[PDB]
Amino acid sequence: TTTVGVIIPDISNIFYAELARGIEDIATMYKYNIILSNSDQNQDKELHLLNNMLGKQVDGIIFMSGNVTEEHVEELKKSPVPVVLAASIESTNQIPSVTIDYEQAAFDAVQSLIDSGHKNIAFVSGTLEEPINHAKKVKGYKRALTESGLPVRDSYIVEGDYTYDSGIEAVEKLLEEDEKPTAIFVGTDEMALGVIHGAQDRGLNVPNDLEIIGFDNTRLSTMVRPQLTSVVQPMYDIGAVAMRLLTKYMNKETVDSSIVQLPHRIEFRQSTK
Amino acid sequence: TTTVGVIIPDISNIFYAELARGIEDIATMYKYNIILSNSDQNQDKELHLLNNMLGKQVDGIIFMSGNVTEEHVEELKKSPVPVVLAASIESTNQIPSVTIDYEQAAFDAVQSLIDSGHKNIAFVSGTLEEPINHAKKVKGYKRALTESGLPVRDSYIVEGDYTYDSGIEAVEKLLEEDEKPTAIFVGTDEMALGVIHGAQDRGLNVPNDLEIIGFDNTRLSTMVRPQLTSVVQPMYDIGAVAMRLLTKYMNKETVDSSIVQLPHRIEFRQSTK
Repeated sequence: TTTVGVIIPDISNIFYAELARGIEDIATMYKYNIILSNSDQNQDKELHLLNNMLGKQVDGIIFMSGNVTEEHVEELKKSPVPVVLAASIESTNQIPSVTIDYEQAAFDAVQSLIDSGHKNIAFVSGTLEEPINHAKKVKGYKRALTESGLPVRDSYIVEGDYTYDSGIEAVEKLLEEDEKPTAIFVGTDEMALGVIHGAQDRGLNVPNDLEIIGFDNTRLSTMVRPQLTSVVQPMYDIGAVAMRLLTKYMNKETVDSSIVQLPHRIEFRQSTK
Repeated sequence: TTTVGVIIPDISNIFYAELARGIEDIATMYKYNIILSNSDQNQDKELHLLNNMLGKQVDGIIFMSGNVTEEHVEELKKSPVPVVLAASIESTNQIPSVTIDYEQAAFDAVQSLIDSGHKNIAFVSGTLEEPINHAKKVKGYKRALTESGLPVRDSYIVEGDYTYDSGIEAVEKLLEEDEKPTAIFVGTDEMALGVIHGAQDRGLNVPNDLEIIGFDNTRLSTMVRPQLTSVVQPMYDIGAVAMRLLTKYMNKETVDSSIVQLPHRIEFRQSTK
């Protein structure tokens, strides 16, 4: 029989949680047995999980993390069993990875903010260190302002950390600036509920005083008020392809396209005029 | 070396994830390895999973579920490695467990409302089939009422399904009652969070208009406006004390008690007075 192993950053964190559920759902389709494991997002535990999973002998690994290092693409290269990344980037493009066009998405995201007539837009993203941010999402966000004749302010990109509280912190200062960012884009639902509450905890009204678009599209996007607009990341699908992609790599077959991208979109809601 | 394996019903369920994410914090202290599993909250996929944990020679098992039936103890009563329950109940008391006095916790909560004045307290509970509700949770709420000489109105106990939406349906259903509740006690942070929203979307204000009390004290409790007043459940302790017992059982040593209960408390927030 076959038992695949998934490994994520925060078993709690709604996104990896939901995503993980999907794999469960999809594994019950195939007749696979899922094995989860946490890394709290520190390479060591990640790299050692590559060893704990093998020692617990599992057919394939569905790796997950907002940061894949040089040592990963390397240590993982000789990994005993097949492995495909899920919803995660790997700048070297050597590792199999099924995801979305984060870069483009960030763009749809702020082109509509301009469709609305917003001129100076701000950006609250996770830790700039990680790849998805500094080289995919920030870019898409500049793609727009730059292409759509609009000064790329530097004070309009704020250092985040994925904490609802952190989110709250970003908007405090974004409101400090002489210019009032009448439209913020936040690369995460978690932080969005932070931004939304922050501007409200201070008196501003969303979306009549400050638009807000987030990422992931999680249950958290319908649990705010105004319900939040999130870029939709095809959860079930990502997990869905990622699984048959692996099934292929475990059947020692050939993968024509190893780095697959799925289509994204933007669900609009009461958090935007 | 020692790999303890925990079985959770819904890896997304903010509470169970928030608990299992803490177990792992207890994991590093005790030097153990954690392998997470998922049953999806339903029967069939639990006997099975339990069988998959046994084949991986894990040194022990920490189980979590919405309901533990006769069918269940039947196999956990004769299982390879040891097993202990966490924030979960089983009527017979055959198998171990570390929990809190739910009935009393419910009681305490609604009482708090009673001591505020409220004479009309509604209770939005999760699945009634599950004994942690119809046997404890409700049992408690009704008690607190009868005891303060307040009537127990059949129509004031609305059942949900743990989702944020059933929370919304619940308030909506309740606010149509000829005699409207002044305070609601919701059996879950998710639902409670949905309850406020429903109420708020209908023009009511929390707390001033409707007063509501959650349960679990997850992270959601501070990701809403107003911040939810919830019944605190000692996340860590439940994790630690359970590992203590398991360790005793794995090292095959005599345990002073098989069923343990931990003290609860209430984190009064802005969602109430």
